[PDB]
Amino acid sequence: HPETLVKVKDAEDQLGARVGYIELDLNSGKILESFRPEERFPMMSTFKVLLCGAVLSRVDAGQEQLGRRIHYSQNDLVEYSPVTEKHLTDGMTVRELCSAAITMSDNTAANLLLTTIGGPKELTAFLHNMGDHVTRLDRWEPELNEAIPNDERDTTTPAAMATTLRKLLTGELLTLASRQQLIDWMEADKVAGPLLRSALPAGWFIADKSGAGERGSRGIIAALGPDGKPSRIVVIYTTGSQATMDERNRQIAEIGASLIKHW
Ligand SMILES: O=C(Cc1cccs1)N[C@H](B(O)O)c1cccc(C(=O)O)c1
Ligand SMILES: O=C(Cc1cccs1)N[C@H](B(O)O)c1cccc(C(=O)O)c1
Repeated sequence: HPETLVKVKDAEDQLGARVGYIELDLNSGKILESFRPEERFPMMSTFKVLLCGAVLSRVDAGQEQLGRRIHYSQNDLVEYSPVTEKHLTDGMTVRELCSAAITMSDNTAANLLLTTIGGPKELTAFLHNMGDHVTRLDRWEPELNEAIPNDERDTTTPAAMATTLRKLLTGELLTLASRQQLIDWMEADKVAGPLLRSALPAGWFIADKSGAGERGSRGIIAALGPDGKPSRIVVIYTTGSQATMDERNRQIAEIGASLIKHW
């Protein structure tokens, strides 16, 4: 909607940095609204949803099992691993790892899952093999959040990410069961409260994944809609701002308020 675009442009100015935005109809896949849709931005933690989509693809192919248990040591732990740091003795199953990666943005969970598929290069291969020739993961957590200007490593574009997210959640690439599990993990996201969720009215559905990185990078991908079901996909990214986390969160929440108001 025009008013949401106004807010996206406001945000870009107030933050003094680029903001990327796109809104897709979930059923048709058509672009409803956009700003800098083809420009690159660091994915940050939003890649974790793509990673679990690759894992679910392997589950569908019989090459992986959600109940398989993965053991690891203190040597595998990296920063921001609130869930995995509590399970060094018992380990965690693949589904528990996807749940921790998506709902808590657990970094070690993401690295362990990347190991199951062969690393960043194999996640990029998975993306290329499903039609996304733009998105690329090059590094592991936490280095993938470096966000060096003009560096294309670990980046996506709002349009490629929204298109890929839609493919993972709808269609046939993944089985009905896997599509439902992926969106259920996103619905249970626990760490994106200050973003789109802050402006969400009671009764609305939201399945999301946020991201934060160096050099003011911040973003979120989501499937949301009124009456408890999603009907649109929204992707928002920004990088380069000197603004505080609170201000970057507020700008994204205000884009959300506009999206909701003019739905
Ligand atoms: O671990 C990091 C690195 C940094 C997070 C904040 C400044 S640098 N980022 C991940 B993810 O974007 O790669 C992360 C960790 C915890 C919460 C979030 C979030 O989405 O808020 C994101
Ligand atoms: O070196 C950087 C790179 C960054 C880009 C976005 C957040 S930090 N920023 C410094 B700083 O936060 O110490 C900075 C501070 C004030 C103004 C500028 C500028 O580029 O004008 C740059």
